[PDB]
Amino acid sequence: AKLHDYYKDEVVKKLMTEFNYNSVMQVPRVEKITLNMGVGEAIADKKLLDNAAADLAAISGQKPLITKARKSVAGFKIRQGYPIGCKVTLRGERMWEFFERLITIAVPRIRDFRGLSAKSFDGRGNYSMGVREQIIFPEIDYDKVDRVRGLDITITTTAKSDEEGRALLAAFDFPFRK
Amino acid sequence: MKKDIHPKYEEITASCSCGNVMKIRSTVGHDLNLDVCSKCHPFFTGKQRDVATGGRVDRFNKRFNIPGSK
Amino acid sequence: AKQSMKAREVKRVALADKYFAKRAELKAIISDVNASDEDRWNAVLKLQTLPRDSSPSRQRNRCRQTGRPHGFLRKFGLSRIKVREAAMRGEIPGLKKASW
Amino acid sequence: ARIAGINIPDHKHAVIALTSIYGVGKTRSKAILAAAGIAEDVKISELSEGQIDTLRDEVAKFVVEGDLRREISMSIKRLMDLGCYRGLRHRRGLPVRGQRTKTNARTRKGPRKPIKK
Amino acid sequence: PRSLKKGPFIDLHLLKKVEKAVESGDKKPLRTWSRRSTIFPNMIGLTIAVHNGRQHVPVFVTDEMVGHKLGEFAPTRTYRGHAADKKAKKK
RNA sequence: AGGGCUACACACGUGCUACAAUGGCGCAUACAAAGAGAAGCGACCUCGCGAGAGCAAGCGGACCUCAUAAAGUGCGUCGUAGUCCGGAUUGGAGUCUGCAACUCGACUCCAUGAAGUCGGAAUCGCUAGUAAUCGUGGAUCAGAAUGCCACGGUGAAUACGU
Repeated sequence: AKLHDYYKDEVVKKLMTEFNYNSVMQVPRVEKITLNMGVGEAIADKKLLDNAAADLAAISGQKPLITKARKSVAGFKIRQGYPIGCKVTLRGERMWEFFERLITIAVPRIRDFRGLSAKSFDGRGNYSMGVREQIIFPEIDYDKVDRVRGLDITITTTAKSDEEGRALLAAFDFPFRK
Repeated sequence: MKKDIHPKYEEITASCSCGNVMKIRSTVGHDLNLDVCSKCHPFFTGKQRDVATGGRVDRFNKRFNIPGSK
Repeated sequence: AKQSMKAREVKRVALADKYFAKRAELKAIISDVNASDEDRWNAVLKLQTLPRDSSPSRQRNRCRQTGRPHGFLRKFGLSRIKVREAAMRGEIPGLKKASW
Repeated sequence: ARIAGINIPDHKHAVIALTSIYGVGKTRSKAILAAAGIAEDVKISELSEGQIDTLRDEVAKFVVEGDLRREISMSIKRLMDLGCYRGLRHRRGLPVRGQRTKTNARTRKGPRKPIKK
Repeated sequence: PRSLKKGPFIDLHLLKKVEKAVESGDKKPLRTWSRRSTIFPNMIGLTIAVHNGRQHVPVFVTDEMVGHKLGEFAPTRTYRGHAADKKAKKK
């Protein structure tokens, strides 16, 4: 895609100056973004699974496998086991395509949002962006009329702190918390 | 990458440098500081008194009384 | 019967004259269409609280003879039962049995 | 000849015939006919498709039903989300313009329910 | 259909209470029974405790509610749910 | 001062208006009676999209107004599909009486648009200006009429038999 040859050329030097790091590589990048869309239920019915597939398709076209829980003893609702999430991982060129549409067209889609606490970053500076709804990039038959199906946008990083996690999408101007 | 299953790239890979020329790149107030009502709050915006057409006649500064005239 | 409906009838006439006389056309002059780009000022229409009891909207009167509630007739100062009672003994002028 | 199809009534006089394209009651349809060079009293079957075109362009300015009914959905929802008495009466379906509750409840409030006597 | 016709309203009754309350930013619930009266710019960030015929309900004023009456937020009537009528006597 | 009977879950009573085409729709077209109008209505007036509006001479009602009486009349149009009947709901604007019009107020109007295809049990008035059906006015009356009360349009089956 266009994005990453440009993030290399522009943002990696910005970050390199701004943090006074000792290597060009000490600066964070975006590593594969897995998603969830932890939808739940529809164990025989798969209609609410079909509506979750047509929402994921907008952003990343690959087939939902629909993951099931491996032991079934947890605190979630059990009835015949349960299916929950999808993945529909953004990876490589697909990920590089995604990271330019996020902020620029995905927030203008969103009108009601409760995510993006600054305290919640942990570990790697890994995060999952609770957008409350489908962030629809242009698609055929996304529309079948439904509700809810906001998704975890589960970002992963070669960033190894919380602030180096928060330095993704910073050459996009978004109002992130301190 | 599972290449084939991916939908088209027409405005996706294109212009990762784009303006606010027709629509914003990030929105203000979508994180809800107040709940959105989809109403405009009238009499804060707009008038406590309506447009004045119909019955437009030069004003009389002295009292008149409907049973009081004969 | 009640003294409250007689007390009302007496209270309205000094207060009709006191609040209302200055206020007569004042609803039309300061508020309605006659206020086309003239008046329309809250500070001259906050004054219609005073005429509230003295209003055309509270001249429901009921009987003058008895003070008796409900079913009133302005043309007698009476009600159904009490008209008929005065009419039986011929106390009302012009009143006769109807036939046609 | 049908303005747009699906529901236009075939061979009806022209003022009544357009009350199935929506955004166009009797009044709006009277101005549309006069404007297009249509007499009120021809039946719609008398028109060639190029008269339908001329007529239709004057139909097309007005509000479409899909937008009409979204405004009225969002109007009732805007009040219902505030909890003003307007909004409170919408929730249940009960009258907002002062109408009775006391009888003839089947079209709004649904099937008969037990009442001890 | 109904309106508020043509005149300008601020309520005389809300004016003295508001005038002293706005100077403080905010103060103790203003005891109002005058629920026929509409909400206005002057009243924003105050708390009007609204007689409903039985008792006062505190109504918080804020910019989205100036299009409304005090009596609109404050209830009157009771709606009786409809699962079953009360049948029986109690001993 | 604010709330309430007219609440609402339904059942039950009554009347209106309807389910049709005897009609509705468009464009043109007609004649009333009787009365009411000093909280009231009101010429002329200017404003208004019809209605209306505010102003005001004025009124005593065979003068002026409510009032544009409606059904009915003319031509073309429509066939049981909730329609070409019925228009409730509801969104919005223009107008009104009043501190105040949200639940419990009025008038006009634009758009879309549900119940109802003459109702089992139930259920009444009627012998002829009657029953039926249409409009109008009035007592009450700030602002509310489907009610009630009187008036005028068009106006029926049969009364063998007990």
